[PDB]
Amino acid sequence: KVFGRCELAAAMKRHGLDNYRGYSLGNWVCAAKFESNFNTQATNRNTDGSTDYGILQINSRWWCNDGRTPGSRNLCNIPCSALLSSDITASVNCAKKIVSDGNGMNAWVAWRNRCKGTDVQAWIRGCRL
Repeated sequence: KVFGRCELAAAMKRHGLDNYRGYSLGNWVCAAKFESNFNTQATNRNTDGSTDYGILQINSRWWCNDGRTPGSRNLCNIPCSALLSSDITASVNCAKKIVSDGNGMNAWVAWRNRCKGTDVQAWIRGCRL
């Protein structure tokens, strides 16, 4: 599924991501925009052979099992395919584990290069939340 901007902001909000671990809603919508272009089915293969999955492009080397990343850790306890669902609950629960690691949202390279230090409030502007 491809989310609309305010539709995804509202879904992220209902699942407890606004201000989670100090990151306002809008950091999370900005990260999803540049990671997946709000598409839940987005996949991207990395040079090390691992693959990023879903709306928040969660990596198979540490966080999910895709059966083809030799050496992977599956810390969110879930097949990587569950992260491609139009229900974002799995991606939201795993993202919460990832931001809780000592790095915060710097784990997402597109948040670091194009959301971090920008007016991220713009991503939730006219939405009724």
